[PDB]
Amino acid sequence: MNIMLTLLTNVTLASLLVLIAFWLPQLNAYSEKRLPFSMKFFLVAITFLLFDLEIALLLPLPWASQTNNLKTMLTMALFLLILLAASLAYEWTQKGLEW
Amino acid sequence: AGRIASFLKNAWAKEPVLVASFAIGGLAIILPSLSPYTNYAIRINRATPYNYPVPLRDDGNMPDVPSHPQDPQGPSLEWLKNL
Amino acid sequence: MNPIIYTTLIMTVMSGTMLVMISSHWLLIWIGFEMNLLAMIPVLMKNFNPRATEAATKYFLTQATASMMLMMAIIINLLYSGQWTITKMFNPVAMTMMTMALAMKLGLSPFHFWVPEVTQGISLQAGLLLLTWQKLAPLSVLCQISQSINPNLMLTMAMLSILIGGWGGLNQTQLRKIMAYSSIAHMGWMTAVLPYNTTMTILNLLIYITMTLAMFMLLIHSSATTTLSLSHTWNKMPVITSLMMVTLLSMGGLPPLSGFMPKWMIIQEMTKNESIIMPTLMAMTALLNLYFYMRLAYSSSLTMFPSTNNMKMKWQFEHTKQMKLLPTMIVLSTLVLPMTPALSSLN
Amino acid sequence: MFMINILSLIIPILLAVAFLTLVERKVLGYMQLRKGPNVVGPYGLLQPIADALKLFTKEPLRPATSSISMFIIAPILALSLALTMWVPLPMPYPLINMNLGVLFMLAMSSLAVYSILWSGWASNSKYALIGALRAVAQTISYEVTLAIILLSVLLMNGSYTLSTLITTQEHIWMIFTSWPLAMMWFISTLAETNRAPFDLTAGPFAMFFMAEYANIIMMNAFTAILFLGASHDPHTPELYTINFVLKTLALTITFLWIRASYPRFRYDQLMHLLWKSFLPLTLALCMWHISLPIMTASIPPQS
Amino acid sequence: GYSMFAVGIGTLLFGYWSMMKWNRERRRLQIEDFEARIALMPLFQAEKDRRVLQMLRENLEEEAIIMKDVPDWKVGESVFHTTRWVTPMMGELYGLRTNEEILSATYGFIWYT
Amino acid sequence: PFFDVQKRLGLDLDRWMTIQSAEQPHKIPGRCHAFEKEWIECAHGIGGIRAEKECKIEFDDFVECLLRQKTMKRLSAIKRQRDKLIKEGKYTPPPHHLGKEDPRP
Amino acid sequence: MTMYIAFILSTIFVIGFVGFSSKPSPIYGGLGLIVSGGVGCGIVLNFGGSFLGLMVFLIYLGGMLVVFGYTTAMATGDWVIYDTGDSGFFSEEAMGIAALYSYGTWLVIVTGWSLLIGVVVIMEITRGN
Amino acid sequence: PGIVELPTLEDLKVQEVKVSSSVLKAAAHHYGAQCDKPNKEFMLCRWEEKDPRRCLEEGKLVNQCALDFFRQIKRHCAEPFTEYWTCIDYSGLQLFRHCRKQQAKFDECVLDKLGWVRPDLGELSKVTKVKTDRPLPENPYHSRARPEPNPEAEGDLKPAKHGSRLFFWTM
Amino acid sequence: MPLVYMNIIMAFAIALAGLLMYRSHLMSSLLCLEGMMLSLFIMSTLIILNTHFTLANMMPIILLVFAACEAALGLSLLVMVSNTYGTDYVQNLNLLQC
Ligand SMILES: CCCCCCCCCCCCCCCCC[C@@H](O)O[C@H](CO[C@H](O)CCCCCCCCCCCCCCC)COP(=O)(O)OCC[N+](C)(C)C
Ligand SMILES: CCCCCCCCCCCCCCCCC[C@@H](O)O[C@H](CO[C@H](O)CCCCCCCCCCCCCCC)COP(=O)(O)OCC[N+](C)(C)C
Ligand SMILES: CCCCCCCC/C=C\CCCCCCCC(=O)OC[C@H](COP(=O)(O)OCCN)OC(=O)CCCCCCC/C=C\CCCCCCCC
Ligand SMILES: CCCCCCCC/C=C\CCCCCCCC(=O)O[C@H](COC(=O)CCCCCCC/C=C/CCCCCCCC)COP(=O)(O)OCCN
Repeated sequence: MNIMLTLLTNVTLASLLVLIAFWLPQLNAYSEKRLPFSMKFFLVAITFLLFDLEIALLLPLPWASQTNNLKTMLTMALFLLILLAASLAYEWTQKGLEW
Repeated sequence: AGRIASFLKNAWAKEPVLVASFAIGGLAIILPSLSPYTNYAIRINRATPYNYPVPLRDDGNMPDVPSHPQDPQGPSLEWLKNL
Repeated sequence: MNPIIYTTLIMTVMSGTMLVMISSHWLLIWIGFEMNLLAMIPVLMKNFNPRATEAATKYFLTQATASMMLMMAIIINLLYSGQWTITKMFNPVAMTMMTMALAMKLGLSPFHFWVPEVTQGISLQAGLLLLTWQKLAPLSVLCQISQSINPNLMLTMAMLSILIGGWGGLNQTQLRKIMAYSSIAHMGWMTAVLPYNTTMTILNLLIYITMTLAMFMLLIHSSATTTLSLSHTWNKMPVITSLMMVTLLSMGGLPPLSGFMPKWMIIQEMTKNESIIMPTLMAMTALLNLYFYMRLAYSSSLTMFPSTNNMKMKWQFEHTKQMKLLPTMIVLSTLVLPMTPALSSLN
Repeated sequence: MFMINILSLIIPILLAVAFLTLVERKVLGYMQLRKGPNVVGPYGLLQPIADALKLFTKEPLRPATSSISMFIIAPILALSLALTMWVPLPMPYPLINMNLGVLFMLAMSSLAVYSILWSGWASNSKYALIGALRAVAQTISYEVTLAIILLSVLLMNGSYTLSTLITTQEHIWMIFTSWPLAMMWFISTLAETNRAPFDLTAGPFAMFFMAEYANIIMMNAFTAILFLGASHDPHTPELYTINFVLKTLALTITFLWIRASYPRFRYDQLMHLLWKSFLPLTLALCMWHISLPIMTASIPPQS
Repeated sequence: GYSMFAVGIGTLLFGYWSMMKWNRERRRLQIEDFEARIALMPLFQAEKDRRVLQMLRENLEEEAIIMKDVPDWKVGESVFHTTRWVTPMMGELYGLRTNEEILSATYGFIWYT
Repeated sequence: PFFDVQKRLGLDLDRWMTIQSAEQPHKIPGRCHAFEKEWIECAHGIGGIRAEKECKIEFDDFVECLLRQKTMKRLSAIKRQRDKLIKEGKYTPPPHHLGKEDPRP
Repeated sequence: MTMYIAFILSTIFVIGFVGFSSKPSPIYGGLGLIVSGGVGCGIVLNFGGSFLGLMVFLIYLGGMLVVFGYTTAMATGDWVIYDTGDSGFFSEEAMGIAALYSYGTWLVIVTGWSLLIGVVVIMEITRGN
Repeated sequence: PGIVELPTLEDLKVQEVKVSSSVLKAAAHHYGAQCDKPNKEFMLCRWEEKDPRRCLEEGKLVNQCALDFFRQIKRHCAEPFTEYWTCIDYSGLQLFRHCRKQQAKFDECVLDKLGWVRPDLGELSKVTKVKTDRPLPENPYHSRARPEPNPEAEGDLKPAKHGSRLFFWTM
Repeated sequence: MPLVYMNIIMAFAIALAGLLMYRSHLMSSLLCLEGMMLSLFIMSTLIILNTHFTLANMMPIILLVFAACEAALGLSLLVMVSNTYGTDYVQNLNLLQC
C-alpha cells in the first residue's frame, strides 16, 4: 500500500512534469517548418546474461552462512565461484573478449 | 624452482592484477581448512536458537536433562562469552 | 571443432540422458532434458552450413516447446498432489500434457514433421546420434509412468506414427529422410506396447538401435546420402552393398532375420490382451517400410547401376578410418533370432 | 501523513539536482583557474532557475517521424526510477522499510537501461542506435561487477537490509574492512552513471539530465551508507542525517574532481578494463569475503 | 612500493579484527533476543489457541443461526474423514467478519513497510 | 529405464526434495505435513495398485488439505445464504462480525 | 475487500499475454512481455514471495528481456487459501532458498556444469566459419 | 464426516495479561526464570496432544502464573521496572543494548526484593524435562489401522519347469 | 483451485498458442516461449509458497536460470540465421522439407 502509493506518486509527478514541459512551448506559435550487425555486441550481451544467471545463484549467500553445515556450504560457494572464473577464463582464452 | 621463480617474476610484472586475483582465490580456498576458528563458527551457529526448545517428558531415567535452565546440567555458553 | 570440446559436448549429452535415467525427482529429469538439449545443438552444427543451422534451430524450437510443456505437466501434477517423485501422475490433464511433451520429444506423429527435416539438414554422424541416443530418455520416462498413460491416446499416436512413416518413406530419394521415416515407424511400433509390456518396448528399442547403428555406419563407410550415390558402391565395395542389403532385409522384419524379433514379440504380447485388430493393421502398414527398403536394395546390390570413369582412381585407395563395432552391429542386427528367449533378462 | 513524507523526499532531491548543476559548474571553473557562473544571482544561485525556465520555454524538437509513445515514455521511466531509488535508503529512518532493500535498489538499477534502449531506438538514426548500444553494453557490463561487489560486501552485514548497515558500522567504517572492493565499486558507479572518464555518450532533455544527476547523488549516498557508516544515536537522528549528507556531498564533489582531472577511455579500453581487471579481482575477493567470516568466526547475526 | 602494500594489508587486518569482535558481540546480543522470545512464547501460544477457538465458536454460532432453513445442511460438519484436529484456514476465521480486518489479517505484514 | 543408482549406492542425490514431510531446514512444518505423513505411512510397501485402492481416505484428506475445495464450497454456501437473508432483511450480523467487538490479545 | 487485487493483477497478466501473443512489431511484443513480467512480479510480491519476486524483477527483466531488446534493436477467491500461524523470527522463503547449498549440493553441481557448458556452446555456435 | 467439537465461550474466558510487548520484553528473562514450570507443562502438552482443545487448563495456569509474576513486580519495585520498560518501548527494534543502565537498576531491585537472579546466556534455550502426570496420548494422529502388507513369499529356487516355454524353444 | 491459478494457466495457454501461430519474426516465437516460462515461474512460486514447502523454494530460481540459459542459445541461433538472410523471418527456413 505504501510502496504502491509511492510508485504511483513518482510516476504521476514524472508524467505531469514531462507533459507540462512538452506543452508549455506549444501554446505560442513558432515557425514549425543500417545493416552491419557487428557480432561482438551480441556476444557481450550474452556474456552478461550468462554471468547474470550465475549471480542469481549466489544471491542467497548472505543467508547461506547460517546452516551448521559450514564446510559443505563453503565448498559449494567456492565451487560456484570457481566455475564462474572458469567461464571467464574460457571466454578469455578463446578470443571472446576482444574488439 | 628456478623456472617457477622466473615465471612468477615475469607474471608479477605486466600482469599484477591476475597474480593478485589468483593469490587471493588460492588463499580463500586453502586457509579455511587450516583455521582453528571454523569449528568455533559452527558452534556459534549451533547455539543460535531459532525455535522453541520443546521439553521432554520426564520418565525417571534422564539425569543429564535439566529440570530448570538454572540447573548446572545442560549445555553452557561460557566459551561464547569468553570469545 | 576442437576434439576436446567435441568430447566434452558428447559426454554432456550422455550425462543429461543419464541424469534423466537415474533421478527420482521431476525437477532433475527436466534438468537432464535441458542439459541434453543444450549440449546437442553444437553437435548438429559441427559442420557449418545454412542447412545445418536451419536444422538446429528447428530442433531447438521443437525441443524447447516440449520442455515447457513437460514442466507445465510437472507443475500441474504438483498442484493436484504435492509430489515430486516420478510415478503415477494422479491428474488426468497432467498426464496428457506429459504424453504430448514426450511424443514431441520422441518425434511421434502428429509431432513427426521435424524429424525428416532435421535429419536431412545435419550430417550422417549427427543423424546417427539423433536417431539412436536421443530416444533413450523420453522412452525411459514413458516406461516409468506407463501405468498412468491413457491407452487410447498412446495407441492412436503409435498407429499414426506407423502409418505416417510407412507412407512418407515411399516418396523419398534421400537416404537420411528414409532413415527418419523408418525411425518414426519404429517409434510407433515401440509406443504401442508400452501400455502392456515395457520389456517389449526396451527389446524393440535395442533391436532398432542395433539396426540403425549398422545402417548409418554402412552409409558413412560408403559415403552416400542419395540413392544414386549409393548405386555406385558396388563398383568399389560390393561386400558393403551385400551387407547393406542383408541389413535392409532385417530392418523390414523378414524372418529369420533379427528385425522379425520385436514385431513378432509385440504382436504376441498384444494378443495376450485381446487386441487383435491393431497388430494386424500394424503389420499391414509395416509392409510399406518393407517396400521402400526393397526398392533401396534393388537400386544398391541386386542390380548393377552405371558408373563413371573417375571411379577407377577410387579403386587405388582404401579407407583410413574404420568402425570397430560395425561387424558386431551387422551380426547382432541380422543373426540373433535364435537367442530370443534371452529377452527374459529384462534388457 | 505518508504523502507529505513522499513530497518531502521527492521535492528536495530535485532541488538538490538543480543546485548540483551550479555546484559542478563552479567547482570545475575554480579548478580551471577561472570562476563559474557568478552573475545570474548573488553568487550564481539563480542560474539553475534561469536554465530551467529557458529549457521549459524553448521549442521541443520532436523528430516528427519517431515513435511518439517511447519518445515520451523514456524520460518518464528515467525520472520514475531515479526518484524511486531514494525510497529504500535510510537517513537514518527510511521512508519505506524493506527487508531486501539492497536487492530492490539493484533491480531498479537493472531497469534503468530501458530508457537508454528506447531513446536510442526512437531517434530513427543508425548512429544514435549505435551509441545507445554502446551505452547499454557498458551499463550491463559494469552492473555485473556492481552486483558481485555488493554481495561480497553484504556478506559482512548479515542481510540485505539497508538499516543494518548502520549497526554493522557502529564502531568502524566498512572502508577499512574492504578498501579494494570499495575502489572497484567507486569506479563501477562512475561507469554505471556514464560519468567521466566513462562519458562516451528542451523538456525531455532536461528530464533525462535530472534523472542522471539524481542517480549520481543517489549512488554517492548509497556508497556513503555502504562504506562510511555514520554513528546513529536514537534520541537525535539529526546528527546522523548531517553526517550522511556531508559524506554524500564529498563523494559527489569527488565525481566532479575526477571529471576535471582525467581524459576519457575508449569503448574497447573500458570493456577490457572491466572484463579483464575488475571481474577477476572481484571474483577473487568474493571468494575471500565468503571464506573470511568462517575462518575468523565472525559471521554476522541475522538469518 | 613495499610500504604501500604493507599499509593496505595492515589496515585490512585491523578492520578484520575489529569486525570479528563486533560480530561476535552481535551474535551474543541476537542470542539474548532469541532467549527473550523463547521465554515469552508459551503465553503467546496460549492466547493464540484461545483466540482461534473463540473465533471458531462464534462462526459456528452464526452458522447455526443462518443455516436453519437449508434442508440437508449439518451445522459444524467437517470436510475431512479424520477426527484429528486440523489447523483452521484463514477464510474459516474471518469469513463472516468485516472487510477491513480481513484485509488486515491477510496483507498487514506484507504491506507494512 | 530407471536405474536406481541412489538406492544401490546410498547416495540420496534428490530424495530430500520429493515430499513435504522430509527434514525441512529449521524444522519448518509444511501446511499439509500431517496429511502427507499419514498417506505415506498408509501406502508404504503396499504397492501402487493396492495403495490407490486402499489408502483412498488418507489421500482424499491430503488432497483436501492441499486445495481446500470442499472448505471453499462450504464457506461460499454460508456466505451466499447469509447474503440472501440480509437482502431479504430477516437476518442481522452481530457486533462481533461488524468490528464492534472487544478484541483479545 | 479491495475488489480482489490479486484477481485484477492476474487479469492484467492475462491481458498482457494476449497483448504480446498477437506478436505485433516485436518491440511492442517485448514491451508487452515487460509489462506482464512486472505484473507477475507484483502478484508474487503481494503473495509474500519477496525474494522470488525480486529475482523475477531483477534477473528476468533487467537481464534477459534487456538482452532480447538489445538483439531486436540490433536487427531491423483470494485471501482464503492463506495460513494462520507465523514463521518465527525468520522468513521461510529465504531459509528454503538459502538451504540449496546445505541441502541442494546436487542441484548446484548440475546447474553450474550446465551454465559452463552453455557458455562453451554459445561461443561455439557463434564462432561462425 | 462428523461434527467438529469446540469449547464453549465460557471455557475460553480467562483473566488476561493486558500489558504491552515492551513490558513483556523488559520482564522476559525473569519471567522465564520464575514462571518456567507451568510454561513447560503447557508446551509439552501442546506438542504431545497436537490439539488446542486439549491444552486449555494449562493455558489458564500459565496466564495465572504470569499474572502472579507481574503482581509481584508491581508490589515491590514498580518504579524501577517502569523506567526500564520506558527505554525498551522507545526503541523501534526494542534492543536490550540501548538501555543497559535501566536494566541494571531493575536487576538490583528484584534481587533484594525477591532474590531473583537473571538467567545467563544459553540457559532459557535449554531443553528441559517436565514431571507431568498427564498420560501420553497413545494415538495422537488419530490414524487408522495400517493395511496388511503383501505376503512376502519365501522359498528355495528351482530351475524353470521345461525351460522358458517360449514358442518352440526347448530350453 | 482458485481463480488465480486458472488465470496463470490460461496465460500459459495463450503464450503457447501464440508460439504455435507463427505469423513471422522468430523473435516473436522466442518471446512466446519466454512468456510461457514466466507463467510457469509464477504458478510454481504460488503453489510452493501456499503449501509452505520450504525446500522447493530453490526450484523456481533454478527453473529461471535453466530457461534463461535456453533463451541465450535461441538468441544465438536467431542471430546466425539472420547472418544468412539479413532477416529473422520464419518463411526463410524452408530449405529442409518433408
Ligand atoms: C562415487 C562415484 C564417483 C564417480 C562418479 C562421479 C559422477 C559425476 C561427478 C559429480 C557427482 C558428485 C557426487 C556428489 C553428490 C552430493 C551429495 C553427497 O556428496 O553429500 C554431500 C556432501 O557435499 C560435499 O560438499 C561434497 C563436495 C563435492 C562437490 C565439489 C566438486 C564437485 C565436482 C563434480 C563435477 C562438477 C563439474 C566438473 C568439475 C571438474 C552432502 O553433504 P552433507 O551436508 O553432509 O549432507 C546434507 C544433508 N544434511 C543437510 C541433512 C546434513
Ligand atoms: C541386438 C543385440 C543387443 C545386445 C545389447 C548390447 C550387448 C553389450 C552389452 C555389454 C554388457 C551388458 C551388461 C551390463 C552389466 C550390468 C547389468 C545391470 O547393470 O543391469 C541389470 C539388467 O541388465 C540388463 O537388463 C541385461 C542386458 C542384456 C540384454 C540382452 C537381451 C536382448 C534380447 C535377446 C537378443 C539376443 C542378444 C544376445 C546376443 C549378443 C539390472 O537392471 P535393473 O537396474 O534391475 O533395471 C533396469 C531395467 N528395467 C528397468 C527394464 C527393469
Ligand atoms: C569510496 C572509496 C573510493 C576509493 C577510490 C577513489 C578514487 C580515487 C581517484 C582515482 C580514480 C579515478 C578513476 C579513473 C579510472 C581508474 C581505473 C583504473 O585505471 O584501474 C585500472 C587498474 C589496472 O589496470 P591497467 O593499469 O590499465 O592494466 C591492466 C592490464 N595489464 O585496475 C586495477 O588495478 C583494479 C585494482 C583495484 C584495487 C585492488 C588492489 C588490491 C590488491 C591487493 C589486495 C590484497 C587483499 C587480499 C586479502 C589479504 C590477505 C592476505
Ligand atoms: C586456486 C584459485 C583459483 C581461483 C582464483 C581465481 C579467481 C579469478 C581469477 C581467474 C579469472 C580468469 C583468468 C583467465 C586467465 C587468462 C589470462 C590470459 O590469457 O592473459 C594473457 C596473459 O596473462 C598471463 O600471463 C596468464 C596468467 C599469468 C599468471 C597470473 C597469475 C598466476 C598465479 C600467480 C600466483 C599463484 C599463487 C600465488 C603465488 C605467489 C606467491 C604467493 C594474455 O593477456 P591479453 O590481455 O589477452 O593480451 C596481452 C598481450 N598483448
